[PDB]
Amino acid sequence: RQAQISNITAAKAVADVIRTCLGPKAMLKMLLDPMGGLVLTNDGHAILREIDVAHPAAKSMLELSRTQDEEVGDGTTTVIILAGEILAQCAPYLIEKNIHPVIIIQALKKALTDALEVIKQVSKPVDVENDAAMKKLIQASIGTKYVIHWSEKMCELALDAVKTVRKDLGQTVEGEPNFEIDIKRYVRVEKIPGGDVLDSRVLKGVLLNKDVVHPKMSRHIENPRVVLLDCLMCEQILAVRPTLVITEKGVSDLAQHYLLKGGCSVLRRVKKSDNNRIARVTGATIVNRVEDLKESDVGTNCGLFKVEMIGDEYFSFLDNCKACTIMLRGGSKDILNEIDRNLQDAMAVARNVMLSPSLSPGGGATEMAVSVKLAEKAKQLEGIQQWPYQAVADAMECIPRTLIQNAGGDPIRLLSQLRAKHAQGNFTTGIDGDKGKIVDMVSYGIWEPEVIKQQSVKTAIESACLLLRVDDIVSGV
Amino acid sequence: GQIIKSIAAIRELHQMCLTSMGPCGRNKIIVNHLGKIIITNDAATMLRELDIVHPAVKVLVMATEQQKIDMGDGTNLVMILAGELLNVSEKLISMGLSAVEIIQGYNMARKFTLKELDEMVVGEITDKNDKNELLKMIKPVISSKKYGSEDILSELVSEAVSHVLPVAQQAGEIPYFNVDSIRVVKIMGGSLSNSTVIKGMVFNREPEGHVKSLSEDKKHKVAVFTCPLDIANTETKGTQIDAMMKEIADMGVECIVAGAGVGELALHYLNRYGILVLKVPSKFELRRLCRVCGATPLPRLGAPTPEELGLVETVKTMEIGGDRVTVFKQEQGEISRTSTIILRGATQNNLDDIERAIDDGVAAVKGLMKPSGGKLLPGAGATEIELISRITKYGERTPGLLQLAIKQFAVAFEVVPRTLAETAGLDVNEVLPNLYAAHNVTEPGAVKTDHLYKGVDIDGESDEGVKDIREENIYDMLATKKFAINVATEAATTVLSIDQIIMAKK
Amino acid sequence: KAESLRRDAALKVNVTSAEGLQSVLETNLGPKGTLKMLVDGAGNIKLTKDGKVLLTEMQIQSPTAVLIARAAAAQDEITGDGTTTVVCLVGELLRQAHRFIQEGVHPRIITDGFEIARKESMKFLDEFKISKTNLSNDREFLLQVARSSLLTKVDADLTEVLTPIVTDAVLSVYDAQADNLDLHMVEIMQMQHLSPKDTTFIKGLVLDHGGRHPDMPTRVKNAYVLILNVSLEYEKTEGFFYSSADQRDKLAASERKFVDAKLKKIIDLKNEVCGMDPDKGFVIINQKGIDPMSLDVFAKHNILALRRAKRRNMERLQLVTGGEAQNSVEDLSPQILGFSGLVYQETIGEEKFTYVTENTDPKSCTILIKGSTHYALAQTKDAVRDGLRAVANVLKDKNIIPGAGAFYIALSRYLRSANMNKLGAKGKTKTGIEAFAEALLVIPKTLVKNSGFDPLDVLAMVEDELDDAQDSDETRYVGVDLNIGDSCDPTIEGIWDSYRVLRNAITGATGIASNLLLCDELLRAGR
Repeated sequence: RQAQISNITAAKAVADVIRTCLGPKAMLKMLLDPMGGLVLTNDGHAILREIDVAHPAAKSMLELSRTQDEEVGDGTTTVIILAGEILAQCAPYLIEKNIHPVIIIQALKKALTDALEVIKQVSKPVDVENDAAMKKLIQASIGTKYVIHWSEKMCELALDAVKTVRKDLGQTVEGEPNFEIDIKRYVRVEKIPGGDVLDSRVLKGVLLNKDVVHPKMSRHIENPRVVLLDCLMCEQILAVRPTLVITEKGVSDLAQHYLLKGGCSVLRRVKKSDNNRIARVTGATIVNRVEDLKESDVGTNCGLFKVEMIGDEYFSFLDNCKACTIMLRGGSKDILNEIDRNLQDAMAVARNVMLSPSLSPGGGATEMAVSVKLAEKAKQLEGIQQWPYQAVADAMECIPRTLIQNAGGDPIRLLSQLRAKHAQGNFTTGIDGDKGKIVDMVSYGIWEPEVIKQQSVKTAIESACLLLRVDDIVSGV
Repeated sequence: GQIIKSIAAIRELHQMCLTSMGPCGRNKIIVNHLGKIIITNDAATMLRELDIVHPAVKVLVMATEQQKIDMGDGTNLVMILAGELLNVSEKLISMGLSAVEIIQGYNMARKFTLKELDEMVVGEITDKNDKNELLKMIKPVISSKKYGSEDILSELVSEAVSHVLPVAQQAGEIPYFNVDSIRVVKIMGGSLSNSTVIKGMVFNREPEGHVKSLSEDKKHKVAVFTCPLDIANTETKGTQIDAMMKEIADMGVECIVAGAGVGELALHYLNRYGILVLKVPSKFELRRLCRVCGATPLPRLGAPTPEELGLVETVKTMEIGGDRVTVFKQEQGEISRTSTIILRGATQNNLDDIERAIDDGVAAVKGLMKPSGGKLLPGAGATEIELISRITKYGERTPGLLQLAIKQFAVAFEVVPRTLAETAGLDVNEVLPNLYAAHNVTEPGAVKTDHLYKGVDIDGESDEGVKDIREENIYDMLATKKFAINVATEAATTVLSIDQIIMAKK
Repeated sequence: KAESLRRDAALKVNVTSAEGLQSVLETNLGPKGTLKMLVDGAGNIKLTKDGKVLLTEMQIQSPTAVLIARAAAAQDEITGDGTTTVVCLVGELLRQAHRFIQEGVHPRIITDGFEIARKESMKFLDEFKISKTNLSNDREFLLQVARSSLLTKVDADLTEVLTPIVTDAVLSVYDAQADNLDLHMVEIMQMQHLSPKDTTFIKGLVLDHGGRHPDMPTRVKNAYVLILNVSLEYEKTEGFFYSSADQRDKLAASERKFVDAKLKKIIDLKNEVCGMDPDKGFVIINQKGIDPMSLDVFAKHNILALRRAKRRNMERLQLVTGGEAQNSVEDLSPQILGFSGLVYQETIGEEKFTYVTENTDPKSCTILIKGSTHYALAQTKDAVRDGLRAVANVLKDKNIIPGAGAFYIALSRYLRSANMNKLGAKGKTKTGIEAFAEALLVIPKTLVKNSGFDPLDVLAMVEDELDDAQDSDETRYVGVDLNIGDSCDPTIEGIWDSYRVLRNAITGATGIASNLLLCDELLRAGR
């Protein structure tokens, strides 16, 4: 059992580091590098980034945070704190009660199922087709970002982003994917240098920063025929009824005038990889040499062609009618990158609500509600599992505890008041950050995407089994 | 944290008693600093021999002295309840609940527990002083001392008890049964079936006289003298021996006891004529002879005033286990106020330890006296498990941080049904959850029927769950429980209140 | 592989560190200040009262102090002064907090009051400022500003020296028609062999390499300057065979005659532009070299000739007189030359330096730091680099703040009396209202302590006069008199402060203290 104890002591330390990193009033942590560096960041990811750990159990706490961050853009410290206390509250049950780990693991699985029931009960519905409410929802949900003054479009930019990527299928034949979204890949955002944040806009298709060769050119073709070529030849182009000539390499005056004479535009410096992206949204054939051009060079599925210059660079619009490109505008590439730091975070907020159209009672009301509902289930559950089942209830009280502790209130009395408010009162009673008072989430909204709480509990119990199932730490190469 | 250091200290004596209590308990080897091997289950004997180090232990030890002196049982109930009441307080301390708030909680629970104990009453000993009513209590008292030997010890005690409880009727204001009413002696050799009970006094010293028996008459009169017997010395200085018995016998005396030395001729003549001679080194035992034979010691010499003679039915010299003893006893009359337990047993530790157990059984009967001592509670943690459920109900009824303390208060009463299991060898991961369900039922009624009788199985009858206490007639003394709760609650309150240990000026 | 304090003693560690930075960087405050010695281990001593030097060039042993120092370094890069007041405000904000921390006030409650005070402090700053007119007759106020910044960094005897220098320097750079000023157009030069009181203001630009030839004219009253990039030294076209001493120079002089034809063309300019005409002169400054015989001919026509010019100063020299850099003497025209007044080359036995003054229209000036030792030249260099930015803050921001700590003194009174009567915070957060106002006294208190005057009594005398203003229904700017020992009026005495400096001082001090007070655990990484 001594080896399992050492695994428990690992997570307790990981939690003690992250414990006070939760909240708008969160206490700062001091990262001391051996070279004399000192960072006071409140980013629990950065805290976990530098924490040099000994027990591989702590390494699994880091892999746990990676798993949460990769899937759900939030949940970092919620999972670290939740998962750690789930293990910690089981400690006297392992050591003193002499409960075999298999019994403990089986009990946690049953608590997971029951916990998901409570999470559903406390949920609040929200209509994702009410764009006006989704704007008020996402704008409040992204709370505390750098683009508060630009949050109007920094919110709407993400709403119009997820508007289209929604993986929409619903039927009893194959099932409902539930609007699965891939912000990393399916969405290709094209950040445009120049403009301001509020000038940012959303397009449909692929947008390239490859500029135009001649200032006089056919500006818009509603139904073009696009020739994707890399390299007599200028005449060969026109044989296939083209309207747009795109060249991979640089372009001289001869290609400007000969193709313009026939009403064809000239585009340079477009790599075959951008020519493939053109094929994704239109369908023209990629060709190297002009003497190899064939009748398959077509400009299908091309809704709009636009050649406007923004930011000392002409852009080629490949617009068509799980893919989208946003025409984000920013005074500099660093402003464009600042947009990502705040905008893509909103994309995750919208991904969560688009994943499930349901909200969670915040201020810690979700967790204290679970701690009450599990208690009623525990006394009604027969077996040795009466002991470990209560461990989750005591662990679910840590999250609301840290909200009180970082608020400066009495960490003992305020929790007991929360217990009575959830016992006889409504499940919507939470913790106010600024006042430090017990408040109802009807008054102070803070409604959180439910899937954050669902995945947080799932990944916490999952990792708890990974930490309990280890019987010894053995050396081997 | 002084309270944390105190918790560490109590963990030592908690480990001592946690494995001690119960008929399946484990013995402790105790080495006396004067060179005596003491092997016993009695934690009071343990703590008497255990040197006390941490001052917080002094609280717990003196608490057990309050229990043992004032009540002839409850020794481990104090140590066991106290150990866990302070163990569970570690959770309350670590949750941030202050010492005064924990103290306030246990005091609030003191009221809740005492009121519930009055409702846990199952039966009541109607004070018939009948062997059957005595056995209902003597058996469970002898239990926890020697498991399975109750048959030998119950017949020994319940019959010995009938010797010191005389025929009494309409008597609730007349006290009976002094602790010294039953004497226990040790004869090396034999086994349990070789033990017996004498209806009177037995002198562990071998026969000192040459006379074996008195006459055959009933109520042989007897004399005790205080002054040394010799040729009559005048009232002052002096710088007849046998004539004493010529004076004594006038009233009907066959037996002559001398509380002092013996003169020349009487040493021969007192025994020559068939009269028993006695000199007792124990002077309190001379006061016992005042109670057994009824003999009033004569303060003067050679002048047995009629009022200074008693009436004793039969005095003979008897052979016990091959080692001779002298018996001054009563026989169906002038009923003896003392009865002697004859323990024959070859192992001096088991022989002495059997006495230690019977000593406690004698003490239990002292608590079977009239002071509201007939109340019975359901044994084998049926009291403890039912208290757990009723305490948690008071938690639901109690607002405030006191709810946290009450919750941990109930957890503490699990140490008793747990100890009954850990010593008995049934899986605590199975017995304890079965106890919970056995006592926690939805009764179609306000009176739990057959669900307050659920017990803890210490027997080898393999069964999933637990047994019914009425099978063996296992009942606990209410007064023992009620007094123990008061002692442990206040004792733990004391330890929970120690904020700093300061050395006095030296 | 982890170390941290589960007890809050990490606050005791952070406070201990701040007390050190206080005791180190406090004693430098005020014209009654003391001087710190930085020893670099190579034998060089930097004698400084400047905070930026003591912040950026100190060996910091405390890991907590690393933050306070590096954070304070951001003060100078925003406002250009005020680094000492940051350090002192931070330490006292942390020390007054330790008092409230031991009372059980959670760091959040203390921090929130620090932020609430920041919002209130912006109100006072805007109400307390004095709007300055843009009259160029502000010489009196501009002189007074220079004294405020100089009396801090120098010994008060170099103040009378540096006061007219910095004042007249910035009067030159400040553009009229509400155009801005450019401190990069004000040159700062290092010269040895003179005393510190000899630091001088030059209307124009001084060159390092002077004339090296006995016939170089000493000065030109009315000078026309040529910037010449043509190689006038030994060059050859991109066979030389002599058999005796007679034939050597005939060949080389013929190859240098390609230069001498330009030497002829240069004196053809001299004859074209006042060869013999009076009250006119010709100054040559060549990027390339000048042949020793080319200097002789330049003497023949009384030409002040310079050679081997530094490129960056030569680019300035086009801006100095407004002339053009000449890439070929064959293109040498009479109008290319730039006009200046007194041009003279002062002889320093190490190197003669060229003074090019009274220039056409440079809008640029040079302050020549004079002084013999390295520790003296450094102290003066800081005084000039600091004072030029102090007078810039006044000309850029027309708002001036009554100095001598009137900001830090009166802000105490307003935050003590009003905030709770405003109901502007909360009952429990009043610990921050008091903490901030009590810490605002670290500046007027330290100013007094360093003077030797009674810390408590001087603060009392200040409050007495401030009370008179309440009944007098008038604005009385009351400050600390660091000379007599009593109170004074900054507007009568002439002690001024910057709006932008005090704005960023309170803003930054709140941020530094807030970050430190919220610290929970000190973690070790990479170990």
